[PDB]
Amino acid sequence: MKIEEGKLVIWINGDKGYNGLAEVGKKFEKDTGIKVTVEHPDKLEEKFPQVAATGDGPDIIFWAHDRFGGYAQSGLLAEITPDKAFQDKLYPFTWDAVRYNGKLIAYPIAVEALSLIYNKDLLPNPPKTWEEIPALDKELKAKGKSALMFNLQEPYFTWPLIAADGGYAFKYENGKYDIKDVGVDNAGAKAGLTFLVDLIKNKHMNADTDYSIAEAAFNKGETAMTINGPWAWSNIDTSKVNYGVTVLPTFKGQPSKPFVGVLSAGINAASPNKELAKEFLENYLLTDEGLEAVNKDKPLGAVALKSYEEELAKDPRIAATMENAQKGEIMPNIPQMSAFWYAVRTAVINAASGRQTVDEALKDAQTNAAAAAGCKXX
Amino acid sequence: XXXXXYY
Amino acid sequence: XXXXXYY
Ligand SMILES: *[C@@H]1O[C@H](CO[C@@H]2O[C@@H](C)[C@H](O)[C@@H](O)[C@H]2O)[C@@H](O)[C@H](O)[C@H]1O[C@H]1O[C@H](CO)[C@@H](O)[C@H](O)[C@@H]1O[C@H]1O[C@H](CO)[C@@H](O)[C@@H]1O
Ligand SMILES: *[C@@H]1O[C@H](CO[C@@H]2O[C@@H](C)[C@H](O)[C@@H](O)[C@H]2O)[C@@H](O)[C@H](O)[C@H]1O[C@H]1O[C@H](CO)[C@@H](O)[C@H](O)[C@@H]1O[C@H]1O[C@H](CO)[C@@H](O)[C@@H]1O
Ligand SMILES: OC[C@H]1O[C@H](O[C@H]2[C@H](O)[C@@H](O)[C@@H](O)O[C@@H]2CO)[C@H](O)[C@@H](O)[C@@H]1O
Ligand SMILES: *[C@H]1O[C@H](CO)[C@@H](O)[C@H](O)[C@@H]1O
Ligand SMILES: *[C@H]1O[C@H](CO)[C@@H](O)[C@H](O)[C@@H]1O
Ligand SMILES: *[C@H]1C[C@@H](N)[C@@H](O)[C@H](C)O1
Ligand SMILES: *[C@H]1C[C@@H](N)[C@@H](O)[C@H](C)O1
Repeated sequence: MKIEEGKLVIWINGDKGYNGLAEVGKKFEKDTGIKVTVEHPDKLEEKFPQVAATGDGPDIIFWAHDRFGGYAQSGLLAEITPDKAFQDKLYPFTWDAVRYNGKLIAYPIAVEALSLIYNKDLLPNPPKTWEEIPALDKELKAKGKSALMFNLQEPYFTWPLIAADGGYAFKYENGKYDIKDVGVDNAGAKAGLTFLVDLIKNKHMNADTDYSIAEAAFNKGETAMTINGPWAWSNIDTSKVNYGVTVLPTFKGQPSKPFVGVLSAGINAASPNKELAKEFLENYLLTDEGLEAVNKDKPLGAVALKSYEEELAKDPRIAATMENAQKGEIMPNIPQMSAFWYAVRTAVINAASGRQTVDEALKDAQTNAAAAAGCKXX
Repeated sequence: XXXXXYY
Repeated sequence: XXXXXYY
């Protein structure tokens, strides 16, 4: 158990720029004598709640904002209090992503949106529609390739297709999310999941495909397309594949509607280094220099810090990131998000494996997502 | 729901 | 002990 007075332990996902973050932490230590240790545990977002209070948790946790409302409901995150002048440094909607029950509960870092990534050599003109993917596969198969591979095991990657024709998580009503009104079993959701299952049934994709499989396949030039976020561009760069980043395909004429994450830094409410954490995040990390260090390790996306984002906006890959983000939605941060993701994960796996029909799978998801639950689990 | 806890 | 589950 590693938290100590006068030091900082930080958790961040292993696909993100943790080496670049450690370098900002090295500068923080030179200036203040406060040692910064960056770790990237597996499933850090699941690990956090049970080890935050007394266990081997971090002083700071980096994850997409959707998990944070749940943490805050259990009293696990320190309220943050940036002054108006600091808040004016970041885009206003990023602060909203980390506001829960009237309070700011994390520092926004970057907007992460999924994009269509394609191999320009295999596919100089990527498809505008999901509907044309089966034919494109048949063509590419004839040449020993495949059209599209992406991570099917995480609902984050499949949601954009499910949402395209009308699927939604929770209904927004009377200025709040109605946790009893779940939209994963409506006509549009069924159409989206049906198209996905069919891709698998007709052998255009493999139901067991996961993150590492899709990444290697794309970076080794075996598949023409993948779906992934900005963090993934660094490894493609190393692979020397000639790639483009572009708008996701439409479904039934409607844009894919990814749920968009705001990478955020939360401060452990039981940390004895909360003031230290605030200083690191405000004065070191959220600066042109700090973000550049993390970004050059693994790209962050459209950063929350205006001054730096204005420099990044020149990048066509960022422009594509922003375009997909605008066609999707910043995730709700309500505690019920984890139940929602769990319901969709289960439905997608069950439908893709043939263990349930789409209709059966989604009906169950709607029921489960809506089940009442208190702040400690369920 | 359907999972456990406690957080 | 003292934790939960279910795995
Ligand atoms: C599961 O735990 C909850 C308690 O959860 C806590 O309090 C609720 C009010 C709050 O919403 C939540 O966030 C937490 O703070 C109990 O209320 C449930 O009854 C309990 O359900 C399981 O155990 C009961 C019996 O005690 C069973 O009747 C249920 O069907 C659940 O069964 C689970 O354990 C069984 C193993 O024997 C499995 O069938 C199942 O995994
Ligand atoms: C599991 O715990 C829940 C919730 O417990 C209550 O609410 C939580 C928040 C609080 O921390 C706790 O002290 C309680 O106030 C209970 O409602 C479930 O009944 C309980 O299930 C276990 O125990 C019942 C019998 O009472 C069994 O039928 C279940 O199968 C569970 O038993 C297993 O789970 C435990 C942990 O692994 C083991 O003791 C046992 O193997
Ligand atoms: O798949 C469900 C999962 O999606 C999101 O997690 C993303 C995360 O936002 C990204 O930063 C990156 O790490 O990929 C993850 C999915 O593999 C939600 O943030 C998360 O809570 C949810 O479980
Ligand atoms: C409660 O919230 C935690 C953190 O998001 C989840 O990991 C857990 O499964 C449950 O949904
Ligand atoms: C049971 O095993 C799982 C997987 O290692 C843990 O995450 C859990 O905390 C418990 O030790
Ligand atoms: C369930 C038992 C143990 N995990 C506790 O820490 C939580 C609060 O309730
Ligand atoms: C507890 C409920 C859910 N987590 C199940 O997957 C396990 C086996 O039991």
